[PDB]
Amino acid sequence: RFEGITTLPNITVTDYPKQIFRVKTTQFTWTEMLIMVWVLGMMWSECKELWLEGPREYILQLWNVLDFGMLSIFIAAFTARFLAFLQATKAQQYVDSYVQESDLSEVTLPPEIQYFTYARDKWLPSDPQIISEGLYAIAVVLSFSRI
Amino acid sequence: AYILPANESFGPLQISLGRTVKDIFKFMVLFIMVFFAFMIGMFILYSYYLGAKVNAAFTTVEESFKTLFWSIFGLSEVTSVVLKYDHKFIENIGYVLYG
Ligand SMILES: CC(C)CCC[C@@H](C)[C@H]1CC[C@H]2[C@@H]3CC=C4C[C@@H](OC(=O)CCC(=O)O)CC[C@]4(C)[C@H]3CC[C@]12C
Repeated sequence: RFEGITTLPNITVTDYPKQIFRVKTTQFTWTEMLIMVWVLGMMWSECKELWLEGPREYILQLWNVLDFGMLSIFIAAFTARFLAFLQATKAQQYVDSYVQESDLSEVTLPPEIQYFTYARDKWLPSDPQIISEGLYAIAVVLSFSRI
Repeated sequence: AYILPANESFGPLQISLGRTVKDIFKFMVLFIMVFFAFMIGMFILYSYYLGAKVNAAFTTVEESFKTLFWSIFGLSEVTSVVLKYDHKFIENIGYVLYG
């Protein structure tokens, strides 16, 4: 995406027709899982030092508070992404299980389930993936401060 | 610069110029670090709204660099952050990060 996204936010592109677009959008790539286990390790180290020094002395240093907040925000972004992906894979399971057709676009689906076929523009303002993107941007901006 | 030091009026000026440049190079390095931080952050934030913004400010890497750099001299408008859609959370985070 360094030179810009290829498809417009209005268009939905999927690898195979039976799959739900949100499964394609919210799936974890390999580098993202590397970042995830990385954040888990950093959080383990920080919680170990918290348990050792104790919360009272741990909170005194403001930079340690900043680091704790950054790690928790990364965790929150990935949790919202995973909730979006759980709804995605559940709608995908419904579509693959109950309806039969060649292409999904021609089919009419139950509305609560059909919502997961919409493109970027139609998305509800409180979608968990939107929260994920925002918190992830904030977390990157804050993580660059560890220099 | 090869000619000015001969002038008693302009010599000391140019000497102080060399001095302050040598000094502020370090703060320029630190500002490069923080600027790259914010650039990558806002780029990752806004990259998906290529055709859903007022202008194309934070859509790509180079254009995000241009916008954020020109923001140093106040030559960048604040409408670059606004979105066309109703994703209020993303544009609020954009306001916060830019400020
Ligand atoms: C006004 C426009 C049309 C011309 C502007 C030219 C300046 C940008 C440059 C070109 C020639 C330069 C001058 C050429 C010779 C000298 C003499 C030099 O030495 C002295 O001050 C006299 C005592 C000594 O030489 O030891 C000091 C720099 C100065 C004024 C230079 C200063 C910078 C100058 C004026």
